[PDB]
Amino acid sequence: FPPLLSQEDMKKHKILLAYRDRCAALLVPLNECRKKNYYMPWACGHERHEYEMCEVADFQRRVKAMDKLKAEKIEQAKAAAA
Amino acid sequence: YNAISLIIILPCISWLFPLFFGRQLGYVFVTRMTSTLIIITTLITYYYFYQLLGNNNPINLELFNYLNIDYLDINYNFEIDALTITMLLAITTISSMVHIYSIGYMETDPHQVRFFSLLSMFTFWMIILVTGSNYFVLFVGWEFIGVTSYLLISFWVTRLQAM
Amino acid sequence: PVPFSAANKKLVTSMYRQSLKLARNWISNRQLFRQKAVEIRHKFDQNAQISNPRLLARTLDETRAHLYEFRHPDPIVPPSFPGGTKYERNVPPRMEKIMQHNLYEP
Amino acid sequence: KDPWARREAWRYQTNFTRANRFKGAAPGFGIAVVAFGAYLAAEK
Amino acid sequence: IRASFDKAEEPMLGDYPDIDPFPAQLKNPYKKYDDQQDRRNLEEPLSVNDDLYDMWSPDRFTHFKNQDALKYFIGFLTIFFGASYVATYFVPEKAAIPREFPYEGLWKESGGTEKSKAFFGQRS
Amino acid sequence: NYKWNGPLPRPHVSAGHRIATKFLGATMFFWMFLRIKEEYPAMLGLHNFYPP
Amino acid sequence: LFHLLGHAFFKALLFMSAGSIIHSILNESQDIRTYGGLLSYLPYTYICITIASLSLMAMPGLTGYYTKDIIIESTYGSYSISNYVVYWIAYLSAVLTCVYSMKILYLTFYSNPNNNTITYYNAHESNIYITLPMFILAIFAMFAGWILKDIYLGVGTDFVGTHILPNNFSYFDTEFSITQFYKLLPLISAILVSILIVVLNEFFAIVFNLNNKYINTVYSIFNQKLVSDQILNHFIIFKGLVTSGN
Amino acid sequence: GRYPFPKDVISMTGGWWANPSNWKLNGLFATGIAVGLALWVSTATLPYTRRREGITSESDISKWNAAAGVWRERHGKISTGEA
Amino acid sequence: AHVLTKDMIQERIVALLESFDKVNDAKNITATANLTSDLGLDSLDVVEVVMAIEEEFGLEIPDHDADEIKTVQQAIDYVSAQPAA
Amino acid sequence: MILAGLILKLALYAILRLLLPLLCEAQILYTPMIYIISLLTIILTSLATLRQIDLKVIIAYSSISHMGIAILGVCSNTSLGIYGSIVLGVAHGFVSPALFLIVGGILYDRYHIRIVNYYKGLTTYMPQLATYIIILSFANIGTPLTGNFTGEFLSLQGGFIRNPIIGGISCISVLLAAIYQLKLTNKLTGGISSIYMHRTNDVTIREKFIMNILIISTLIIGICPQIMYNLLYWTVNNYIYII
Ligand SMILES: CCCCCCCCCCCCCCCCCC(=O)OC[C@H](COP(=O)(O)OCCN)OC(=O)CCCCCCCCCCCCCCCCC
Ligand SMILES: CCCCCCCCCCCC(=O)OC[C@H](COP(=O)(O)OCC[N+](C)(C)C)OC(=O)CCCCCCCCCCC
Repeated sequence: FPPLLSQEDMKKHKILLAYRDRCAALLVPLNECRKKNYYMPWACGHERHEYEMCEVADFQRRVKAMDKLKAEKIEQAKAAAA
Repeated sequence: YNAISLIIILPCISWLFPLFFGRQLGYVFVTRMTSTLIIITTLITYYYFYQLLGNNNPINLELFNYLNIDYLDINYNFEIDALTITMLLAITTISSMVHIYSIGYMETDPHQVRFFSLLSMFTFWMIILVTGSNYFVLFVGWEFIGVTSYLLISFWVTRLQAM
Repeated sequence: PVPFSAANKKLVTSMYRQSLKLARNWISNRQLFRQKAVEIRHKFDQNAQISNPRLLARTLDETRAHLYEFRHPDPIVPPSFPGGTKYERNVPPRMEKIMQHNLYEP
Repeated sequence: KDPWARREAWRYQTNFTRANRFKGAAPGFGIAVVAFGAYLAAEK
Repeated sequence: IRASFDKAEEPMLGDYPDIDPFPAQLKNPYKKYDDQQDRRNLEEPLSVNDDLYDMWSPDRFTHFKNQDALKYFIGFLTIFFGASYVATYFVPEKAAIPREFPYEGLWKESGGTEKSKAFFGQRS
Repeated sequence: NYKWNGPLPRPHVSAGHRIATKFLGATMFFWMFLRIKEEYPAMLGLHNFYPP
Repeated sequence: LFHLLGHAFFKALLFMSAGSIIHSILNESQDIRTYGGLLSYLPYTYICITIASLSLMAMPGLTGYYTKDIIIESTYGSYSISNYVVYWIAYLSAVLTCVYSMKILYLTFYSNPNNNTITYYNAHESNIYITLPMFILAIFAMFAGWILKDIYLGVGTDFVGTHILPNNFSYFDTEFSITQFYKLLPLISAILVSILIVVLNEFFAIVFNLNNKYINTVYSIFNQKLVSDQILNHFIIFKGLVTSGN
Repeated sequence: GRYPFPKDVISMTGGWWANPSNWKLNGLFATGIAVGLALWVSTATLPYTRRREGITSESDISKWNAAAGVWRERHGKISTGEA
Repeated sequence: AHVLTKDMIQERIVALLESFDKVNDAKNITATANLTSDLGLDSLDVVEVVMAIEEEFGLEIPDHDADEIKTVQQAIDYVSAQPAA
Repeated sequence: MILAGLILKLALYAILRLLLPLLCEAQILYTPMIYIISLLTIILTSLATLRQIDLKVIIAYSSISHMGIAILGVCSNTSLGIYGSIVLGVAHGFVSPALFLIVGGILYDRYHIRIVNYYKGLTTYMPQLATYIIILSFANIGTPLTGNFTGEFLSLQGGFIRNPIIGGISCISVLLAAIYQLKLTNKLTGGISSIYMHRTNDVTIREKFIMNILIISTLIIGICPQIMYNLLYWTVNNYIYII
């Protein structure tokens, strides 16, 4: 996983409100790569594959957290009746 | 050469000149005139969209003051944002293709001078609607496209259902 | 209400023109339509031999009400005609000289 | 049974018979399967 | 005569013919009129409240009775909103947590002050 | 118009029209076969990103 | 914005193909019940209108896929619960998006002819001024989504400067949380119902031509604009004119 | 169609099937006026255009924020979410 | 475009009536033939051929003008009266 | 023309000159009564325009509806409302006598009957008159770049300051002013030319002269309302009483 970018580096590279997390370190070369070409879809695919794989890892820890939420609801539902 | 201004000025030429000079130029000329002038407007805005992918740096142009009153100013301001260039390339493409299309579809109809005129003012007030840079210029284009839609749906004034 | 006569003939011919035209716009296929129209014809062939006025008027307004139930939203009109879309596009202006109203200027 | 049976035959004859009605439904399918086979074999 | 407001106009009229109001559209089109577009002969008496029975009047549909069409319209309305509102109950849960945000939910980034962290703040 | 109530002739389309049908027809089925092939795991739905 | 972009090219090709077949009939009629088969007579307007209808139903490899199916995906992918319901509603429309398009591809190109014989003698191709915009917008309505998708649908894009709130933004959530069934499902059924409406229009043609009294009332409701114009006219326009006459 | 029309009436947009005999000759004048007007208005609005981003230097904007903070401190004005 | 003539209407209506089954003969047909008497048509078969003739010319007939065309020559003159083809 | 261009604006002037300086402390207690009567004369006169058989009478009730918009900018206690009432008064004084010319000069001198039911399809014999009738129609409604919309907009904004709920139902005047005006305009402009009207002369040079002046003078105020702010910027601040 990439390190979290600094708050000042977010202010420098002008990353949008919804893109700033522990994966946005892989966003700032991508967009820059995207600015070198003219947003053409055949080009600059390696870096967007990198950013997508990082986001898949974020998605897997999101789903594992939601899985952890579902067990404690069942456990409190059984413990409140008894 | 100014890209932000020729998006505005060229469909104004393509509308004012079919009305003021339609009797003097004739249908056979005003067909190809209104056609080619919307064609070159459409080409200029593709080239501007190609420029805008290089740097996301929009261009605005400033005009005189509409109204100055106490806490409120309204200026004529025209700014091609990325949203604006998105809508703009689509409406100029559909417009220019419908101009070329209606050259041949209307060749038996009498009044196609007024028809190609009104098509061009519809495109023009659409342009001003998209590229305006306050809520006022949005309103000006917003009303006049409804005015054009009156003048366009009722093109056969003889037909009762069209009126 | 009346047996064999020209006015009863005019009524039944009008009702048959209706029932054909009415069936025409319900049905998209040719084959199912011309089958159906032959059936409709057979319904008119089974009748038209009725002697009394009572059962005649009974079946008459009963099939008028049966004709009213199967009405269609837009009848197929030819476009140059008053239901159509080509109706009154360029009606040619009648040739008129100019009437004048002022002694002094036009 | 059908009084207009000889009028309404040309609708079902030579041009609008069932094997002819589906003729230009996919005009460039046979060209594009060959060009796509060539592009499949040529990418490697 | 036929409409209710036409009956409301009746005690006002004096020495005026009080003819039956009939729509100028539901006249048949194939009879020859003086003006084909108006569907009106040259000297034909104009009704009590004419411009509702004009050619330039409303469209005046004839395939449904208006009270029935009121019922069908409100029926489709009510069945859509009832079906959607009941189908809100038969919904499945989702499989992810709603995603979180660094720097204590970007509260400094969306304006914010330490005392105003709750109004301009994200999940953390 | 030479026949009535009888079998119609095969139509005459000009040579420039019927070649442009084949070009717009060939580039449709070719481009669709390209975009199905290049995006086959994404388009159909494969290799789901839920962890096992 | 991306759907608004591709939708323009689509519908413009739809309206101009429609005007080319209205212009080519000597009658210049508009009833699809009276067009009949015109496949062998007008191959060019056919190939145009079928590129437009296949893009219109989001058949993949055309830009209707990329504009249209990802909105249906984003209804399920959103955070709020209630959005699940509009999935099905949007989904239902997509199946509906097939069926009438199949009608306006069937009854005017594939069916047995309905018009008289002379317009089938006089059916011919339109001018070069009618042909060339249809050509150019067919090419645009094929390639525009694959070209401009990187601009409007990136993993993270900085093109449009609008600012989503960080929780209303569900685009990373929507691409990954879809099961295989919910993504595979509109593709395969928008294919299948299209072939279904075709094959049921030729071979049987009685399922659609039943004469039940109840289905004819229902059909006449949906014909006359879900009786809306009547509910606008008698109860707002006409009552307004009466109270203005009062 | 080509139905007959009255020639007495004069409309500015042309009439029914307006096609004057010198339409190439008048087309020369109209292309002259259109090209000259387009070039003249495009050059006239050149100094009124400006770029959106990067017009004034960032130090000015940070100073303007500082002066905003000074003016806000003098009046004792709270933030929006402070309650 | 496409403009009809009188002989075009003639050979359309004659070929139309040659397609029809309940005629007497295909050989007694003239311009001046009565549909009711000469062709052997009922009160209701003349209506089916007025339906087919109005579909065939692409034109619509009110009920007052349909009964009047008793002979074939009246039908040819009447169909030639309208501008639509 | 002198009545509807000048006398109504004279009383719009008299509500400024005579009442707002020395009845201020009265005037605040009574702005809701003025808003009752102003909204109730915008809604109920513009709705009575729809049922009219006569043709000069429609433009008369139109003048009522526009002055009803005008006076709720005067009593708005705002800079915006006062300036909007002045620009409405001057722009209505331009646009409205042109409409009384179109009903009275070009159309009563020729046919001498003002009933609406006779007049249909004026385009096919008089194209440039129909051109006038439409561009003076749209200038009346509140379709912008004409000065009528500047008056209507700043008057509705000033009336929204002083009481928002009265401005909410005051704003539907943009709809109600369009209904009858375009309902008249499409009846005059379109259709087959009327069997009653025999064809007469095109619009003469003097009438086109009057029209061109009264339309340019709306368009200049419509494109730039600042051209007469040099007179009013004192008198926009003068009548305001915000303690
Ligand atoms: C989140 C909330 C969502 C809310 C959604 C629900 C909104 C429903 C409200 C709909 C209102 C529609 C606007 C009403 C004015 C429209 C005027 C109009 O369009 O008139 C049309 C009419 C011609 O139409 P017609 O003849 O029928 O058909 C012609 C085609 N051949 O033209 C004419 O005949 C001209 C003469 C009649 C003009 C109308 C006169 C009366 C105007 C009454 C306006 C009422 C406004 C307030 C409505 C309150 C609704 C609650
Ligand atoms: C119709 C198609 C559009 C045509 C557009 C052509 C643009 C030409 C260049 C514009 C120059 C400009 O207007 O400059 C503005 C000048 C001076 O203002 P400034 O402070 O120096 O500049 C402003 C830029 N600021 C803000 C950055 C400093 O004021 C004027 O002129 C206003 C004159 C109004 C006259 C009344 C209107 C008459 C209209 C009558 C119509 C019948």
